[PDB]
Amino acid sequence: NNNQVKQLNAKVRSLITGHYTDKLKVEDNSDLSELVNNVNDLSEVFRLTHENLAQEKNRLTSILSYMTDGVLATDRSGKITVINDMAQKQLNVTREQALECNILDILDDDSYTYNDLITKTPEIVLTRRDEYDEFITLRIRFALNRRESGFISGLIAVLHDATEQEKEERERRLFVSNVSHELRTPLTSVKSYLEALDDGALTESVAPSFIKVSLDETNRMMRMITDLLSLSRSHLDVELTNFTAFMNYILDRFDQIQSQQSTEIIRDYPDKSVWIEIDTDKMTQVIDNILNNAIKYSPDGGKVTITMQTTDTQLILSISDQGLGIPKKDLPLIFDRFYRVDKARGLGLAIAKEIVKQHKGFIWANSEEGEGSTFTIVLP
Amino acid sequence: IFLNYREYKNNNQVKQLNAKVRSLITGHYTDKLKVEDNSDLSELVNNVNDLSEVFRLTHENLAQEKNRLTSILSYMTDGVLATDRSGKITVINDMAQKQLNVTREQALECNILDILDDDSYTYNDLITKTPEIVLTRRDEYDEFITLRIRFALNRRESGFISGLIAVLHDATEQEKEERERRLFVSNVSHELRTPLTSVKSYLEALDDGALTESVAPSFIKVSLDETNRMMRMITDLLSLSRIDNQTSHLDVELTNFTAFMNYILDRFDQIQSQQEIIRDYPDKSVWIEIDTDKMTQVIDNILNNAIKYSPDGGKVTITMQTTDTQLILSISDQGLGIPKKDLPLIFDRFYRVDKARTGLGLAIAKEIVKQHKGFIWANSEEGEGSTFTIVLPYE
Repeated sequence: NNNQVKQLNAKVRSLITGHYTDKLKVEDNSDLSELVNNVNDLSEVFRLTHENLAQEKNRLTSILSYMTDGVLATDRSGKITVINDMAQKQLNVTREQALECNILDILDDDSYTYNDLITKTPEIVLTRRDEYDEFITLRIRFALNRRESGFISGLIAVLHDATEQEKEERERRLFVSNVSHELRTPLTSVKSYLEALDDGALTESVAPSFIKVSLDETNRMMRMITDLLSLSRSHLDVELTNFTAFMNYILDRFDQIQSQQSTEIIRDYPDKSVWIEIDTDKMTQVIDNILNNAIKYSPDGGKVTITMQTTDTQLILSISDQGLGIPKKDLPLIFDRFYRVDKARGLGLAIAKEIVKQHKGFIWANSEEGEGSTFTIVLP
Repeated sequence: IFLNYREYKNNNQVKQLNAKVRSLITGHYTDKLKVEDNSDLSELVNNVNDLSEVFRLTHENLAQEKNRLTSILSYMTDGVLATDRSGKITVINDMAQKQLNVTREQALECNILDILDDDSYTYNDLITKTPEIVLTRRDEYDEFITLRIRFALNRRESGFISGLIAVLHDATEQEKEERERRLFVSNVSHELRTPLTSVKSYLEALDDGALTESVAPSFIKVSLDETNRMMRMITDLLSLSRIDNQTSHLDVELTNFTAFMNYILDRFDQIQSQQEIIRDYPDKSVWIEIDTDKMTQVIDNILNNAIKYSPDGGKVTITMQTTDTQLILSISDQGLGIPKKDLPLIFDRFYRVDKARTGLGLAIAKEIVKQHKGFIWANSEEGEGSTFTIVLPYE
């Protein structure tokens, strides 16, 4: 009695410090025994309601945890308040790192919390939040935490990883840029031949070949197409050919092309007869492009010097020009794949370098303003 | 005699206690009690007096968390829904109720397999956890939706498997872009290849043993004109490419559009006539910042369109007026016109009613206009004929 109060007092002090405890036994039908019964029943009742509350809260945070896409939410201000695992991985971040931070702290792309809360925007970030060169492209869409009153609790962003789709896009973008750039010169050749030859179809002293080199060129352009597609969706072939003859074919093409008619001189600096195993087509591609920008960059007429010499390291072919070529800012990048697409406005010749490397060859360049550019190709 | 009093006070304190605690068991909070300072019933009364505040504090905090989470998971942009070992939808948020045109109520009467006879089971959906795609109405008017649903493995606080978690992403616009871009590259291919296989089939006749005897000049004509078509096409394609890579940006300079137009149209009457009716309207200073190069691209292209659309009577009317917020340029021709079904389609790349000859051109025009923050569209009756209208900011 005096004791039962000590005991029950104890039980309740336990319940206070969060420590649950078994029921006390109802001794008599006393009036406080009713109180003992009531405290028992309370400890149990609130126990259930508690385990239940935590059960559902947990179910929620569980869903958010094992969820596939990334989710984060912020106060009206915009400091991160919630950020799930997935979002953490996508953004290269821990909950720790994230909670002292603000959505605007995403690559500092200069948009405002109010722009955000007004427009509930659907936009796309790009970052290397993944250690090495590996990148990730994330599409983040926003929504409001609006309460019934209209009050905005904060922001709710979902981040889908679209880092692949981005790729497939730059691949096809790439294909278009390529096919448009690479068909140019063969197309201009076929033009020049059929064009000059639209007057001079007779002159069988030239016409039989004319038609044939133009035919071979449109056939080259088709095998070109298939290649360029498969590049984002290549293949090599080789035969032994007379290389001086090669350069004379290739160069005679350009020669003809310039004879009509707007507004540069190229001199063969080989000698006569060099035999080497290569792919006619793809080598023609390489030389074609190198000559392309060689002429492109050359001011006032043209100093374009094709000088090729042979040794025991075999073929060493050089193409020299005027104008400028430096700095070492552009120099190293001009051979990298996505250059032509991701640029800021050089030329191309990545595919050139690659057709050279597939020949187990080397291809470098030196160039200085008001001196010109020299490209060099080394074949086995 | 005040011993009786003491008994009274105590028992009444205990009764008061049973009041408070019985009212706790029912989940209702009542005011603190009066301490018998200093009885030992004071200690108990005060203990319950605190216990209440405890239950309440904990419950309010936990509640706040649970509700933060709850709001986040429903007001979030994507469809979310959870299930149990069965697959029966246990959870579904706003966005998902919308994407699926259902209600939490009628939705929870559903199991996850309940879609278009999907042909997948829970027992093989938990293993693969792999995402896939459904196209469904589930939305209002003339429109249909497409959902990318990524499945995920749900679990408890213990290792055990709770059920499934599906996120549904309304990705119809994305899907649309993707599709049309694909068709774009496909087009570039077919479109360049077929002139090639054409010119190749000709030159191949001009060598296989038919070289320059009977139809030669005509084969050189065909082949030449065709390779020039491929030339122009590849030029257009380069331009569009620059536009797609956001490299091709504008260069604007405040110009008198009325004069610009006269220059351009003189230039045009020129470059045209060798082997058509051009009618001018403006006649007054219309100062507007444009990129003369690009804008000339546009106008020249639309004029050429007008031409490719006429028998010989042309009748191209350039008519351009100015409201207080816009310059309205319009190029009208009494030609064939355009099917109302091709009408919303003609500015598409490599889209042609029937060619018959490009073939982008019109696309470039639209894109440049859009670059000026303007608009352009077609109208047609098939008689009289098609007319294109461009809208540009101010003057």
